[PDB]
Amino acid sequence: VEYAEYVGAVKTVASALQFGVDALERGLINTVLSVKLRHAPPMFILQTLA
Amino acid sequence: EADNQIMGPSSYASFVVRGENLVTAVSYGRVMRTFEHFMARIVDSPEKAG
Repeated sequence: VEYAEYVGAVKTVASALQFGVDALERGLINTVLSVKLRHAPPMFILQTLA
Repeated sequence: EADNQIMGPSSYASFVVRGENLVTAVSYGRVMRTFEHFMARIVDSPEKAG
């Protein structure tokens, strides 16, 4: 019964760790999308300036 | 005295939540004593006059 408690606790901690690196990876995509949108002028200016 | 000592047990008769009880421990919180006795009663020959 203590072993069944222990494997559940290590599953929770491993879930939190894998959640942490997964949330960090999703944040990397979010930062990439934000920095590409920051250097993005709209369509109706670069349709003409190009 | 007709006797000077009585032949009694030496250790506690152990009982821990083993494998087949543990599923009911985690899923229900309902552990029974001697799950093997219940499985020998109401699964293998429930016709057995107790």
